[PDB]
Amino acid sequence: IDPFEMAVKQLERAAQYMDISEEALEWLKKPMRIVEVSVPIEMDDGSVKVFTGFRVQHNWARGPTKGGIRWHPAETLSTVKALATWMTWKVAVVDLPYGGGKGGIIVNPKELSEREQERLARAYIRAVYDVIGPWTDIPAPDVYTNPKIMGWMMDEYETIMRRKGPAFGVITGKPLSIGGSLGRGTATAQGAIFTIREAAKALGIDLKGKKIAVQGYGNAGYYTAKLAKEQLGMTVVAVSDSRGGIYNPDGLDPDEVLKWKREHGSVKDFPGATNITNEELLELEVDVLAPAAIEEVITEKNADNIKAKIVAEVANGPVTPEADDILREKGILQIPDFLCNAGGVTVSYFEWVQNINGYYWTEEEVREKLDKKMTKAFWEVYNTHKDKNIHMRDAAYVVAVSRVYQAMKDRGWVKK
Ligand SMILES: N[C@@H](CCC(=O)O)C(=O)O
Repeated sequence: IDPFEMAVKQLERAAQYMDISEEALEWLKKPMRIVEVSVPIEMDDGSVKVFTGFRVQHNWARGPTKGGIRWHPAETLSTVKALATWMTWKVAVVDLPYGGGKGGIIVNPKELSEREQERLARAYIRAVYDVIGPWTDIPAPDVYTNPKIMGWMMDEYETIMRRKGPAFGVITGKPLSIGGSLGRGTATAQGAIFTIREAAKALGIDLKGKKIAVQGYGNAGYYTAKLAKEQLGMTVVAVSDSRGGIYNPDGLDPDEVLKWKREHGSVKDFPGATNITNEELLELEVDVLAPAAIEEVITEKNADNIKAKIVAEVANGPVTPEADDILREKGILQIPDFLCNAGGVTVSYFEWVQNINGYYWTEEEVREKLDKKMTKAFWEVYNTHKDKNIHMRDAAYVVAVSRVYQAMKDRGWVKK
């Protein structure tokens, strides 16, 4: 099934639970500007190859649009549009002065050399310069793009811009040497930890000494486990990568597990732990569960088997709506996916603020501001959850769409 249709259906289901005019819904069902450009680069053999680049700006009622750039061979305009629509609600739920945006290039970056990658980044900037800017559209790292590409892109934008303004703020996720921000490596995990702490506070659970299980041991999963163990004082009992999983009731040390992963290539056969698979790992009796891996892991097949009191969807939509209803029926508190992992876009917003102001913060200041933003967003969503007696995901959609609708009404875009 197409992704943009999925996003529009999600938006309509959200609008079912809130009072929104028909014209506003029709406005929100369409991206406000879609730009498709040709991105020509000259390769190492001397030939010129043309790639397809996208830049979708779904809505900018609340402010300049925000969103990353994907370099995937399976990129489509539908995927970019759906992700921009998703980014609108993501920045709206955590109360940022941002709209929704998304870019992408249909390219296999594995077959490109470093020089070709730099040429691709610079050519993409030259192609989409007319629709981006510090106050118009702020790109960011995404799938198969990294801070190196972000720095190349910022340099090209500054060259075109003739240094007439804050060219550092045109793009986020930059290296620290050029307008980069601290806390940019643990943003998602720190936001997830703050949301988990707030959820435990709401449920009355003290996390000191409790159990956590994490699926997926990449950046997000590893940092989530590490920050949970240190800040929340919890007992990490199960971690897993795409290969396999391990279990130890007394507690695992995430640093040692990461070292083992680096050495042997996987978390398999970790000393002192029992090797398990992802599916049973999802069903251990643990206080909180943090799926930080491939989407759609909790379905109707295993939804009733979840024994976790809190499920923090660190990954992008790892739970299906049927599993959502089943989990809610069990009383299991769910943190919606675009609320749990909203720390990354919040820290990107902080980086943009630092670049715009010309003044840069420390790690402690970024951490405290992230704490404030995530706590306030979670409490807003939870209060909507209780007041409307609807699902947590539905409450997050209600909050985001209500904010965007209010901004649209204030500008006079929609009269009703
Ligand atoms: N959420 C996307 C892009 C949003 C942003 O960081 O600005 C990402 O994973 O990078």
